[PDB]
Amino acid sequence: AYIDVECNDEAGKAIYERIIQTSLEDLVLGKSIIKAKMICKQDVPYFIIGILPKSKEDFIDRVLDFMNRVFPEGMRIRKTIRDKTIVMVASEKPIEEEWMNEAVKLQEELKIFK
Amino acid sequence: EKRLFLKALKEKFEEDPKEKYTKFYTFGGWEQSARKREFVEANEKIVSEKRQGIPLYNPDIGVPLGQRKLMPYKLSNTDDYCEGDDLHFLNNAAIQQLWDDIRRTVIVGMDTAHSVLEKRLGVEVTPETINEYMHTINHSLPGGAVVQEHMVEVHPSLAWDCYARIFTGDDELADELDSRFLIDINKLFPEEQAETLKAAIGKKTYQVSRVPSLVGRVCDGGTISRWSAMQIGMSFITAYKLCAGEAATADFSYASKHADVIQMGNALPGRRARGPNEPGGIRFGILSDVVQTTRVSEDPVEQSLEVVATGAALYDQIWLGAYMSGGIGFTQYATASYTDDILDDFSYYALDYVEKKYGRMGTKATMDVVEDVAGEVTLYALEQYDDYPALLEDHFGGSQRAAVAAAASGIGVCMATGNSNAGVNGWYLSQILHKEYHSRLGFYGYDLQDQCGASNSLAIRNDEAAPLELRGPNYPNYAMNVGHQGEYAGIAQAAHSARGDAFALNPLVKVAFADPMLVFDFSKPRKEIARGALREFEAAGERDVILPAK
Amino acid sequence: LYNPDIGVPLGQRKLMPYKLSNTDDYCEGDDLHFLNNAAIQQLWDDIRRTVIVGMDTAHSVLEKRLGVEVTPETINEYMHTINHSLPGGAVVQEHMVEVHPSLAWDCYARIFTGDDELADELDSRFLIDINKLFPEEQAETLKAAIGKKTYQVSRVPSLVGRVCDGGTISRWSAMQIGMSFITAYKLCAGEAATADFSYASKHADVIQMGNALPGRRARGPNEPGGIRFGILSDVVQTTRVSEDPVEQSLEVVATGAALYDQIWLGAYMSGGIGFTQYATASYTDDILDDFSYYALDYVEKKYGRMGTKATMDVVEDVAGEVTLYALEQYDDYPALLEDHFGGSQRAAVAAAASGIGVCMATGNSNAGVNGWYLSQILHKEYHSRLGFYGYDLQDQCGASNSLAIRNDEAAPLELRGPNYPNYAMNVGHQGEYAGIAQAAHSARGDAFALNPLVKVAFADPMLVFDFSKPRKEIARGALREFEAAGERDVILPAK
Amino acid sequence: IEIGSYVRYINTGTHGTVKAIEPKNDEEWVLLENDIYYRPELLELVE
Amino acid sequence: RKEQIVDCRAVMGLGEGGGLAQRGTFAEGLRNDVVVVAMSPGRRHITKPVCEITYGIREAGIQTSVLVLDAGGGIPSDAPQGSLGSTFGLKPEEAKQVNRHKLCVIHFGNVKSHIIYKARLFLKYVDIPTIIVCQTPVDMEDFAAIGIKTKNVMPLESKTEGKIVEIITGVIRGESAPQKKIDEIIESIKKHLG
Ligand code: F43
Ligand code: F43
Ligand SMILES: C[C@@H](OP(=O)(O)O)[C@H](NC(=O)/C=C/CCCCSSCCS(=O)(=O)O)C(=O)O
Ligand SMILES: O=S(=O)(O)CCS
Repeated sequence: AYIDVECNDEAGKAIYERIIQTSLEDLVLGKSIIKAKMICKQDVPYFIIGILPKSKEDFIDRVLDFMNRVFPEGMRIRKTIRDKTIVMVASEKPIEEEWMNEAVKLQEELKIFK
Repeated sequence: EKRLFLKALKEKFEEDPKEKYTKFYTFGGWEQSARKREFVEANEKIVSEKRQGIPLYNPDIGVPLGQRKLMPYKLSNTDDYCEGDDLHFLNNAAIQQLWDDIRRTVIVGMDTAHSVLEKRLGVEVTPETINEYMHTINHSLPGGAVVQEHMVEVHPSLAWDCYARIFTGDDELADELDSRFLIDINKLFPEEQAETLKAAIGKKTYQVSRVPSLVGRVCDGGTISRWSAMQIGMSFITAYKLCAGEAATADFSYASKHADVIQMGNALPGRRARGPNEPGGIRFGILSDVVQTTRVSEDPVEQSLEVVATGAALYDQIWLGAYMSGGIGFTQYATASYTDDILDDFSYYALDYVEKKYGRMGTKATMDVVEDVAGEVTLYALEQYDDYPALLEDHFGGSQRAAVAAAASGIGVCMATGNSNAGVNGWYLSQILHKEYHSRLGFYGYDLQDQCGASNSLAIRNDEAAPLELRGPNYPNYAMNVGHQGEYAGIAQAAHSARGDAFALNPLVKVAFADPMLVFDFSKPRKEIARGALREFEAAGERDVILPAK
Repeated sequence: LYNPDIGVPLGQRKLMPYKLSNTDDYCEGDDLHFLNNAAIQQLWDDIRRTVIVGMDTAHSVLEKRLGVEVTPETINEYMHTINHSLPGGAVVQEHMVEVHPSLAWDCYARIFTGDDELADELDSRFLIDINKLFPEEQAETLKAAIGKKTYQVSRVPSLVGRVCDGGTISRWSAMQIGMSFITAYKLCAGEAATADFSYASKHADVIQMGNALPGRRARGPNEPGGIRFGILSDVVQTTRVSEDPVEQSLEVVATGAALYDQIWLGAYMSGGIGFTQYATASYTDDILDDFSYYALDYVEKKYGRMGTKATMDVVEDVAGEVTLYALEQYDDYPALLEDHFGGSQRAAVAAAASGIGVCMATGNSNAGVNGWYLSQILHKEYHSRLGFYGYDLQDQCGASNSLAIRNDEAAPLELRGPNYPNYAMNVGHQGEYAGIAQAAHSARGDAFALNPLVKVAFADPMLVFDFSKPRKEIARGALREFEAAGERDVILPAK
Repeated sequence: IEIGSYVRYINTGTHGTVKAIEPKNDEEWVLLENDIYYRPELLELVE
Repeated sequence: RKEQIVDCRAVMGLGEGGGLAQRGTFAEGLRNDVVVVAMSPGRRHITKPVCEITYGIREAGIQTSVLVLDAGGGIPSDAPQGSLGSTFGLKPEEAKQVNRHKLCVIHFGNVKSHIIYKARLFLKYVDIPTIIVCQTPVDMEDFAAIGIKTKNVMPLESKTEGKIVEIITGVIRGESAPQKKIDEIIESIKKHLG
C-alpha cells in the first residue's frame, strides 16, 4: 500500500509510518488497500486516518481493526464516514466540525488518487 | 434465421451482423479500450517508482493498436462480457488456478499399505485407525511436523488450499469413515453413474493429496509426487505405531507411497524434457475425466464443449503459449473455441443432423458415415461464416475458424458412431474440405497434423497408433502446433457422451476431481474463467503473509 | 516420588533466535524455511528467469542476408522495443491482448558489451556497465574474457516461471527477441532470415543457467539440478565488492546451501519439512566462518595464498589440521555442539572448512574436494559417527572419484553439479561444494570462476535479489522486509 | 426423549440409544449407549 | 479504569533477537483474575496469539497473568500407546500458580487427539474453569469422551476436577488474532467469571 503521514514532528512521522505499515502487515491488509494517509495534529489533539480500498462487511471490520490499532490510545472519541473511502477522526475531545471538514477533504483527495 | 451466436454478435458489433461494410481509423487507437488505458497508467506509476526511469510499456512503438474496433468477448452459456486482455492466462487468475489444481493432485491407493500393515507388520487396521491416519496426513501434508515443536514448519496461512481426502468403492467402509475428509461418490454422482464408478473402481480405498499451490509455484510439477510421498510416509509411521524392524518399514514404504500412485501427467522426452504433472503429459482422456460436467448435465454437446473449453485454456494457452512458446501467447485461438456460442451452434447443428439421420448412436463406425457427417457439418459451418460478415470479423484468423468447424465435425462423427478415432478422422476430413472451400487454412504450419492425420487416425504402426483417449500433447503429430489439442480432448469426451458413460479413461481421476474442496470448480470451467476475467476469483499460492505491506 | 505426569522440557536451543553469519540480524528458525522466506524464493526466481543471448550472429544475419545496417542508434531502438515486447507488449499483428504491466515490473532486457567504443554510445538505461560495476583490474579481466562481443540479458517476469516451469524462460526470451528484431528493423514478419534469428536466439547464442536433465532425472532446463557449481559461484557477486577470499567463499556457501540443500533437495527431490537446519548450519552462526578463518590463517602461516602446488601431502596436512581444529572446537564449547546437534551438520561444516583451506593453499578445486573427503573420513574416526545413515554415500566413493578420469566419475568441480552421479541424492554436500569451487578462485583473486557472462549479467543493479550480500538479503527476507516480485494482486479481489 | 429412543448429537451426529436420565445439580442429563452424559437441549429425537 | 501492575518474571528472554518470555516462568498480575497459559515462549505461541489475548483482557479491565509452561509441547504420557516426539506435563508449582486465579485461558493447536489429552492432563490438577483457544474446530463433547468435565457434555466417570467452560476455534499459532476473536474471548470470560 501507499503510506504517508502529514506531521510537523520528524520522529513522529517515521515512527507512525512504521506503525501504519506494521498494522497493515499484521491484519494482512497491504494488498487489499490502495492508499493509507494519516494526518497528525498533536498540538490540538486529533488524528485522521483515511483508507482507499482496492476496487463486504468483513473487510470493513478489518479496516476498523486497523484504525483501532494505529490510533493513539488517548484519542477515544471517534467517528467514521464510509462512502467507498473510510475516514475516521479520533480525539480526546468531542469532534468539531472543522475536523470533519478536513476528514471530507482527505476523503475527496483519496478518491481521485490514481 | 435463429443462431446461438447472433446475440453475442449484436452485443459486440454496432452494425447489423449481416452488413458487409463499416468504417475504420476513428476509434482513437488504444484509448478506445479501458484495459489499455489502465495498463498505461499502471506502467507510468511502476516505471517512476520501481523501475527508476527504465521504460516498460510503450504503445507508441510497433503497430498502432486499435485501428479497428477492439471487440469484447462473451463466454459461452454465460451472460457476461469481458475484454480480450482479461482472458490472457497471465491476467486471469482462474486459468492459473485451473492449472494449479491439476498440477498439485496425486492419487494414491491405500490397500497394499493396509494389507502390509495387517499381515507383515502385525498392526490392526480399523476405520478408527483410518480416521486417525487421515487426521495425521491432513495436519502434516501442508507443512506440519507431528509432535515436534523443534522442527521448522511452513506457515499455516500459506497453505490454506492443501487437503488430503479419501474415497472408496466399499460402501460400508465409506459410511464408517469421517465425512470431514471423504469424497462421497454416492452423494456427488447420480445413481447410475455412481454404480458404474463403484463397479469400475472396485472395493478399494484411495487417498487424494492436494499439495499446496505455493509448492508448485516455487518448484516444478515433479515436486508434487515427491511431496505427497514423503508426507504420506511420515503420516503412516506416525499414526500407526509399529514395533517391527526397519526393513519391514521399507517394504511398507513401497506399499504405501510407491505402489498404486496415479499421476496427472507423465514425463516428456527429448526437447520437451519435463517432469510429471506438466500439461504436456496429460492425455486427452485424463483431461476429459478431470472436467466434471457428466455429473451435472445430461446434454452431450455441453459435456463435450466444457472439455473443449478446459482443453483450450490448458493446452493452447498455458502449455503451448507459455511452456512451449512464451510471449503474448496464443490466447486468441483458445478463446475462439469458448467465447461466443459459435462452436455451440455448430455442435448443436451437428448433433441435430446426426440424430435426424443416423440416430444418437445408431450406426457402426464406417467410412461413409464419417465422410457424410463431417462434410455436412463443415459445409454448414463454412456457409455460416460466409453469410455473417460479423462472424468472420470475430474469427479473423484462419486457424480459429478451421479448428471450430473441424471440432464441430468431429463431435458430430463421435456422436454418430461413439468411436473417438472416427471422430478425429472426421476432424481431418473437415480440415481438408475447409482448405478446398475457402482456399485457406490456418497459419504457416497449422496443418502439419491435418495432412498427416487421415493416415494416422486409424493407423496400427508403433508411433502412429493410439486411441484418441490415450493421445495427448506428446503425441508426435500434436507436439507443436496450436488450435488442435483442446478440440481433440473435446472429441474424446464426445465419444463417450454419446454412450452416456460415467467416465472416459480413469474413474479415479473423475472421483478425485469431483472433490468440493478444490479452488477451481471443474463442473463449470467457462463460468470460472468468466469470474477470473472479472477479477472476482480467489486464487491460492499468494505469499501475502511473508511480504511487507509497503 | 516418580511422577510420570511431569513431562520432559525439550528444544531449548531451537527456541533461541538464529544469528546470520557476517550480519547483525537475529531471526527465528521458522523464518529461514524456503517457503516462509521470500528472499530465498526471489533468489531462485532471479536465477531461474535469467537467459543471456549473444546478439552478434543476429547482427551478422541482418548485415549480410537482409542488407540492413546495424548502428548504435539501431541497437538503442531495438533495446527500446524489446523492453516493451519482452514483458508482453504488442509490436505487430493488430488486435492483440497484452499482459498487465503491474505483473511484469521486474522484467528487464539489458545489454552489455566488451567493446568500449560501442558501450560509449549506448543508452545507459539499458546498459550493464562493466567499467562502473567492477574494479579496474576485474573489469579488464572480464572484458578480455568476453571480448568485443555484445550480449543481451533477458529477465522474463517471475510470474512466468512461477505459473510455468523453468524450461519456459528460454523460449519466452527467444520469441520476444525475434519479435523485437522484426519490428525494430522493419523486416518481413516471417522469412528465412526470421528462422535464422529464431535458431540463433533459441540455441546457437543462448546461455542457460541450468542444463536440462532428460531421462531418469526428468527435468527441464533452468532448474536447480542443472546449475553447475561454477555457475553458482559466478552468480554470487561478493568478488567485486570485497577482497576477503574467505568472505567470498562463505557467501557462495550460503547461496549454495539455500539453493541446493533447501530448494532443490528439500522440495524438488523431497517434500514437507525439507532440510532447513541442514543448510542453515553453514550460514547462521560464525562456526563455519571461524573454522574457515582458522584454515586461512594456518595456510598463510605455513604455505601462503598460492605458495604451493597441489600435491597429496599438502591436502593431507591442511585437511587434517582443519578437521582436528574443528572437532576440538566442538569438544571445547558445548554451545557449538548443541547448535550443530546433528552429526551431518558438523561433518559438513568441518569438511567445508577443510576443503576451503586446501583450496586457499593450492588454488585447485579438485584438491579441495579431496580435502573435504579426507575430513569426512577423519571425522568418522574422531567421533565414531558421521551423520544420518545414507549421508556418507558420496563421501565413501569421493576420494576415488575426486581425481578420477573415467567418463562417469571425472569432472572439474566447477563443471560438477547436483546431476553428478554421486551428488544426486544426499543433503549437506552441494552448497559446500560450490563454496569450495569458489574458494579455488578466490585464492587466485580471479574475476570469475566459470562464465564471465554470468558474472556480468548478475552484476546488474536492477535485479530484485542483491547477490553481493546473499546472507543480508536472506536475513531481510526472514524479517519480512524484503519485497519480492511475481505477486499478482492487481488481478485478484480484495480479501 | 426416553429410554430406548434414538438420538443424535447435533454438533457431531453421534448416534446412540438413551440409557438413562440422571438429574444432577437441578439439571437434566441424558446418558447414551457410549456412557457419556449429554444435554437435552443439545439432543433431539430422530426416527 | 484502575492501575494494573504486573510482576515481571525474574529471568530474561531467549537471546538477543528472540522472544521476551522464558519457558517455565510465571508473571503474576497481582490481583489474580485470569491466567493465560502458553505452551512455550516461542514465536508460535508468544506475542502472536498469547500477548494479544493478554492485552485484550487487560483492555477489558481484567488483570492478567501469563504462565509459560516448562513442558507444554507434545502429548501427555497417558495418551494411547504413550507419547511421541515430546511429553506434555504440568508441574505442582505450575498447578498451584494456576489454581489461585479465578479463571484460566489456555492456547492449544491443531490436532484434535492432542488437544483432548493435553486438556485432560491439564485439568487433572487444575480446579478452576478454563477456556480452550485452539485453531481446529473441536466439539465440546470429544473431551467428555475421554472423561473431562465439560459444561455442556458431562462424562459419567469424570477423570478431571477442572471444567472446560468454553472452546474458541479459529485462532492460529504464530499469527495475529483478529479483534473478533479477542471480543469473543472477552465476552466468554466476562459471562463465565462474574
Ligand atoms: C509475425 C508473425 C510470425 C510469427 O511467428 N508470429 C506472428 C506474430 C506472433 C506474435 C505477436 C507479437 C505481437 O503482438 O506483435 C505472437 C503473440 C507469438 C508470440 N508469443 O510472440 C502471435 N503471433 Ni500470430 N497470432 C495470432 C493470429 C495470427 C494470424 C492473424 C490472422 C490475420 O488476420 O491475418 C496470422 C497467421 C496467418 O498467416 O494468417 C498471424 C501471423 C503472425 N503471427 C506472423 C505475421 C503477423 C503480421 O500481421 O505481420 N497470427 C490469429 O489468427 C489470432 C490469434 C493470434 C495470437 C495471439 C492471441 O491469441 O491473442 C498471435 C500469436
Ligand atoms: C524423528 C525421525 C523419524 C524419521 O523417520 N526421521 C526423523 C524425522 C524426519 C522428518 C521430521 C519431520 C517429522 O514430522 O518427523 C524429516 C523432515 C524427514 C525429511 N523429509 O527430510 C527429517 N527428519 Ni531427521 N532431521 C534432522 C536431523 C536429524 C538427526 C537428529 C540428531 C539428534 O540426535 O538429535 C537424526 C539423524 C541422525 O541420527 O544422524 C534424525 C533422526 C530422525 N529424523 C528420526 C529419529 C527417530 C527414529 O529413530 O525414528 N534427524 C538433524 O540432524 C538436523 C536436520 C534435521 C532435518 C530437518 C531440518 O533440516 O530442518 C530433519 C529431517
Ligand atoms: C529422491 C531420493 O532418491 P532415493 O530415495 O530413491 O534414493 C533421494 N532421497 C534419499 O536418498 C534419501 C532420503 C532421506 C532423506 C535424508 C535423511 S535426513 S533425516 C533421516 C535420517 S535416517 O534415520 O534416515 O538415517 C533424494 O534425492 O532426496
Ligand atoms: O504466421 S506464422 O505461421 O508465422 C505464426 C502464426 S502466430
